[PDB]
Amino acid sequence: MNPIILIIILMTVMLGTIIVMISTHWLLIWIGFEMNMLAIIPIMMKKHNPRATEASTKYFLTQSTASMLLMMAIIINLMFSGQWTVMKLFNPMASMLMTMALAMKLGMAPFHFWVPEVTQGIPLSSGLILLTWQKLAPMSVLYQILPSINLDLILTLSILSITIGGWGGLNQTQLRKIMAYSSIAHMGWMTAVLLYNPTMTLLNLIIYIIMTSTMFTLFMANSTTTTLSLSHTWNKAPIMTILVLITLLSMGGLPPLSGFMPKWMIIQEMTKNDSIILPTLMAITALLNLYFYMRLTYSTALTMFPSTNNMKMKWQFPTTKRMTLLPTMTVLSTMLLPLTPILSILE
Amino acid sequence: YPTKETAHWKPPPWNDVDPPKSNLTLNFGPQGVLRLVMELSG
Amino acid sequence: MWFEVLPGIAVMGVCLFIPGMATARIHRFSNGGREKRVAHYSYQWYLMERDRRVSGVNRYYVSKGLENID
Amino acid sequence: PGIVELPSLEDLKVQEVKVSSSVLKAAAHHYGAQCDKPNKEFMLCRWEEKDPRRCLEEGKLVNQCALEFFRQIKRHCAEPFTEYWTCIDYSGLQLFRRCRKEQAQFDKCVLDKL
Amino acid sequence: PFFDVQKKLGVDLDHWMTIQSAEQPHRIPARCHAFEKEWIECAHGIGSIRAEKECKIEFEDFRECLLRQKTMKRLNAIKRQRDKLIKEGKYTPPPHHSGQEDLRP
Amino acid sequence: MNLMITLLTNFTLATLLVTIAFWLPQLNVYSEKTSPDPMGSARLPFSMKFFLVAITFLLFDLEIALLLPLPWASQTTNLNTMLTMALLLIFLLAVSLAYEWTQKGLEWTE
Amino acid sequence: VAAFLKNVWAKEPVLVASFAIAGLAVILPTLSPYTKYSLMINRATPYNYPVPLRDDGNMPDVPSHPQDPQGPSLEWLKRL
Amino acid sequence: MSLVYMNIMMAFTVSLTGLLMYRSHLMSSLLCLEGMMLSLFILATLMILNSHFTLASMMPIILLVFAACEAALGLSLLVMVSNTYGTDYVQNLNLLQC
Amino acid sequence: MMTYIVFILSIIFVMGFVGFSSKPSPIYGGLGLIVSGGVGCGIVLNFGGSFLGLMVFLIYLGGMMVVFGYTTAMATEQYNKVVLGTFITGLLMEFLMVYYVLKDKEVEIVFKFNGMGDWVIYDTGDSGFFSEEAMGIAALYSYGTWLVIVTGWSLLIGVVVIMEITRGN
Amino acid sequence: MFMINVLTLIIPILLAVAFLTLVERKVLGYMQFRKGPNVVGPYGLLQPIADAIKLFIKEPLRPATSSISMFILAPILALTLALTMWIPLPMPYPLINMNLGVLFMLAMSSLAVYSILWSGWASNSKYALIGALRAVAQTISYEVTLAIILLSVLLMNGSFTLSTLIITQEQVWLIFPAWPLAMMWFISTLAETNRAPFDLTEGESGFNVEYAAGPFALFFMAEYANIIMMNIFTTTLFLGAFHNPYMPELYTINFTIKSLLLSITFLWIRASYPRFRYDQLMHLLWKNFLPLTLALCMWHVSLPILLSSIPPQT
Amino acid sequence: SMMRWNRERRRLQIEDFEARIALMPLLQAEKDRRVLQMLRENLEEEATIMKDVPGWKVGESVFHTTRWVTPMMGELYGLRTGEEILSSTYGFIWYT
Repeated sequence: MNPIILIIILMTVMLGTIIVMISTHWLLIWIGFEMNMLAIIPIMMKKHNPRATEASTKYFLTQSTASMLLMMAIIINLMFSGQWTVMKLFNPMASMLMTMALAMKLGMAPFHFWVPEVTQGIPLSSGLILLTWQKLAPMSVLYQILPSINLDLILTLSILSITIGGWGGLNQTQLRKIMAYSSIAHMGWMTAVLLYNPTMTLLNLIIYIIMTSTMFTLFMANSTTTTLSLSHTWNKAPIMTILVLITLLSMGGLPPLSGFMPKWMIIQEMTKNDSIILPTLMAITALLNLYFYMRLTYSTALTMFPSTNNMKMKWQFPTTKRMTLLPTMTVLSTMLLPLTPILSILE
Repeated sequence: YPTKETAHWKPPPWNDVDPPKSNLTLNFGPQGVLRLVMELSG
Repeated sequence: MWFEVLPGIAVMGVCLFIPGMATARIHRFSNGGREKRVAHYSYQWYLMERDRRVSGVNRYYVSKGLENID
Repeated sequence: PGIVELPSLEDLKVQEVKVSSSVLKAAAHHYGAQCDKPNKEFMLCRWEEKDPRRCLEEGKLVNQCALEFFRQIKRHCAEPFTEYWTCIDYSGLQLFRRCRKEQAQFDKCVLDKL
Repeated sequence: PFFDVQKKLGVDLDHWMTIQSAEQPHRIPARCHAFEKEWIECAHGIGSIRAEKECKIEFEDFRECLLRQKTMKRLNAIKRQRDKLIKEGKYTPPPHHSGQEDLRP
Repeated sequence: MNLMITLLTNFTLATLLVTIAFWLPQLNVYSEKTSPDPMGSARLPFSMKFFLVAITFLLFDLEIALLLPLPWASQTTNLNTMLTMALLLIFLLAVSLAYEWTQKGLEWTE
Repeated sequence: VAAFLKNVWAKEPVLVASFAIAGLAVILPTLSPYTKYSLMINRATPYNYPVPLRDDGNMPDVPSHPQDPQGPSLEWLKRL
Repeated sequence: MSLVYMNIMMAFTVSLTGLLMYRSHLMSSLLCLEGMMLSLFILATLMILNSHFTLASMMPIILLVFAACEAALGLSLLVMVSNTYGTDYVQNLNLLQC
Repeated sequence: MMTYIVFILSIIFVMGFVGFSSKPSPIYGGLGLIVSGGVGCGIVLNFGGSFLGLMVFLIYLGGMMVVFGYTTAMATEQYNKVVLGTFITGLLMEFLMVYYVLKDKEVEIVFKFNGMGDWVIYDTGDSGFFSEEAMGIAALYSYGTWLVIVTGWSLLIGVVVIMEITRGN
Repeated sequence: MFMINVLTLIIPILLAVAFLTLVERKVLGYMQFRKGPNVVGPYGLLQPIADAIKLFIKEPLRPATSSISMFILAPILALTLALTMWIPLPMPYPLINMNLGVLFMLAMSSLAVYSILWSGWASNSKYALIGALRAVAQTISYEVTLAIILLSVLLMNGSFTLSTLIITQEQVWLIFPAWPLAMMWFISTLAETNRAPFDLTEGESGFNVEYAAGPFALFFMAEYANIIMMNIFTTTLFLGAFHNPYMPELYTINFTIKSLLLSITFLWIRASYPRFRYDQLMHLLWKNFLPLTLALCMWHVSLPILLSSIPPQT
Repeated sequence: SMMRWNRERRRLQIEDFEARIALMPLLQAEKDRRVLQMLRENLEEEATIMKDVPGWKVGESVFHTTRWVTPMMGELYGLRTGEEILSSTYGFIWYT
């Protein structure tokens, strides 16, 4: 791919997301979603492998069904309201259709089946672009329509996403599938608090974006795709293993790291509304996310798996990858707890 | 945690590239006169 | 010589002159000896319906003149 | 909810202007020039009241004044107007440009007689 | 998040197409201009909760103009009762509803 | 009603002619033929060029659909904006054509 | 520059003609003094009804009759 | 609501159920998706033309063009699948189960 | 029975959908989609949308379904119970809705549907010397600057994407 | 009464295409130093009748088609879209007066390729399928250039009504301000109907070779009706005649003479040039015709604005 | 030549349009009286049909406001013949 064409395609993705974010018309939301899908399709086809083609086909079919359901919801709201302003919807059927459309777009369970599939078949940079940038626009659309969101449906989707993400990440050996199931659990966390306080949804979105960016940047820097190469990383560079141990510690919500910051705040907005069973259940389920993070830290940094003879050659060459914002994202994702009230800038 | 169902599952290749798993041939008959056997590539 | 191709062109010209003449004569016959009214917009159709409703025959082509007023 | 207030059939009765569309289009410009005041008053009443039932009497004035137009055509300029509206009535699109000489004769008779 | 770029920058990108009572080419009015106008001038600046609990009358009127549920329900009732009385023989259609009216103009 | 009548007349004349052409010499008595082309045994190989010109036609057809209402749009009051948007649409069409030209898109079906 | 232009006029006259026509089309409306005539021709077409205004008492510029001298004129369109 | 609204919504529903149950091919599912888009087009333009929404008449054409562009993209993906396994069967797209 | 013409057309429309929702073959599915597109163009023709109906005929049928069948001819090589079964099932439910809404004149599945004709909800006015839908589309350049910009950029990006992803290198 | 008008429209089409086959044979023969048919009838006037009766009593091929529905349906659609496409023609008054007759004709032009596609698919020979794919690609490419040229010419006209083209050409012809568009439109309509030098199936296979004598005859009738109507469309679009509302026969005779001359020009072009290659005609469209079409489209968008020459909507 | 003829065509078009806007008020008044007559006839028929049905008020508006609402086509031609309905609601669309 040409650098100019790749740059133009990336700005097209950014323009589509911005168009969804800044528009006050439903047709422009739909237009931005199609812009985003059409411009992100070739990034998944960067290597021209059969797995990339199948992943792009599955992503295309799921996004097409989601966009068509979104247009059906827009048309129903047009009929029953006579206007296009992006605000609360004026039909429960249109609200339900739009909610399941955005759940299919975000990868919420039980529409999650493409997320561990697709992320396995695409490169690491494209998977990072997916799992971080593609989740901004549907979360904005969910933010704007929360007066019409059914509570039962969104809480069912949240608990299903958290449980299925934990039980799915409990099994994998590949890193990309682990990050996919972790993403599913995290969006269950973010949507569980949406109807009570969306500022916590914004805070959890930002923290999840920083953590996923740090982990994917570490994986790109070490060129690791399975757990065994991540185990091998201890011989080549120990500082990378220390960084992935600290980041995986923070991703599990272990205090005093910054990953304790979102979910705890979420509990603080759900015991105010006298809902005690749900946050306790969600923390108990997120213990499984902590479990497979602990398994990864056991394999990587807390022990030393055996290495090979050719690794000695890799001792003679310094790394030359542009590890952009890796120290900043490592610091920001782990020592951000003593600046917890800064979330008030998102209110 | 392998079970009976996921017993034949192989690990993905390290480069994530699978093995890739023809020339068209035409026969123009005698329908002066000439029979041509042509091999094309598109 | 070259003019022996002219009977075929004459037959084709007759066959192509037939539909236009037939359409013009049918339009003049079926609309009171005048051109068929063109209703491309809703205002012209409203005018045509007003003539049909004012003729008393339920035929728009029977135009009532100044004799129909007091 | 409420009951719709509707005028009786005696309030809707008036002497109609029973002419065709080509008759009206032949004398449209002179009708606009001469019968301007009741037409403008009726249209202002319609656009301000936003209700036909509140404008009915004004509408009656139109159906009076326009009739007083056509009678003045019938008394003085019947034949050139007859020729002009027939020439307008022939064509399918009722074009003004196909009837220039009859329009000129009708306008000359109207100007020198009215 | 909804970043109001348009209101901050003063530009107009899609506000002309959001509602139905907006400025139209050749000032062509829609069939429910007045109802939606009244609903909009009610619900302006009072919030969604007060908008949905305070002028439900205007929103019901606008929805009735939009979809005409009650109008065709009343028409169904009238036509059904007319058909029943026609079958029972106690009603006949007047001549002006049969096609011999010699209408107004 | 006139257009539907004309469509039905054309359709019924077409199927009458097809039925006559397909069944009139069927009533004649003749002798049958055995069940048996240069590529009978060979499979059809895929060619990327025909699919490429098909999708190029589809995209240019969509931009043609966008460009179509210009005769109605020329009667507007914002003449500067209409002229700018029309020229921008045709310029983007030409830019797409030139970019397909430069990247060897129109090769061997030029 | 002149050698390049003669070269492309030698090899590809079609592209040269197309680019010349496109450049003329894109620079000529900004120079012709007849665009404003198009603008006020499109403005002067009466698609809608000129609904009258209620006379409050002080409107000297608006006319009272269609044939009054007040209001806009159309002699320029009649002559051009 | 009107009768044609029920018929168009039922058409959208049966095309959605046709999409969600793959039989053998992928072209058939793509055709089902374009049928869904066509039903959306018809419903939107019926609602728009019924209520005399003047400006909104610009909308369904866009609803065509964008979605039609998407259809082209889908076709290309199918061709890529046809370049790998020689057929557009959906039972060859299972390389990512492990 | 003439006054239900649009409704009658709508029946064929949903019937055509069962032509390709059962998915018999891409050629027969394309034929069913062609019939459905023509019927939908007739439906929007009966509502006054002439330009949009000819958009359906010019761009959907003659533009996009041509490419769909053209790519179909490069697959599904030439030479069931389930296809006929779901066709019969869908036809039976469709005629059940037809019979019920023609019987009691008011049904419901998700929304309340009325059993009268389509002619009731029409407008009694006249549009004047223009077609309202025609000027609504014609306002694409005068009003829809942003829509034109994003659509043109989308089509250009789509051209780039299409010729990029099928290179294979 | 209206069905009489429909029949008087559609039966002279069949008579005209039969005698167009006769006129083609005679004019083609006289241009290469020989005669056409002059033995069967007086100057060969009975030749199309003999050809029709011969073709309708020949034994049908009965090919081993994969599908019989497409095999039947392709002549159905071909003849239907050949005959339906004549109705909005203003000669000087159309059968069906429509607001968007140009768009209607363009829609049927785009829709006519399904006969080629279904004929190629229904035949069991894959070489016929390849030929049908190439013909479809050629037709849709020249459909694109036809649409752009028609858009620019109608932007000069100002409305999609086909009868307005007579009014807008009262002073001067549109071949005087739009002769490059006229030339490119003529070549595009030549390449649309698989006419020489743009036919490919005759040279080195055909898509309709597997059809019987009857269906081949019906395909021939559809193609020749398309040729005649396309010439009539070019005559109406660029070479409009003087129309008198009191004597329509003047316009009828005038445009009949002009369209006859254009059809003779089609046959004249057939007997002058060698056949194009497929990639050569793709090169002619995508690299020569399309840039000039886009440039002239920009020019005709901007020209009425800068000249105060915007035509009326009505 | 085209610019000269197009300017003349624009002048003729605005002449026709000004004739139409001169003719508008009479047609507006006629349309108002016609729709009021149709609504009155429908009201009388509803009065003589619904004398038996309990809980029915003759002429009950379906709107909470007292503002005049333009009559929907089914409210005008509800009790008329089929051919009048067809000519009123599909006469313009089906006219060639």
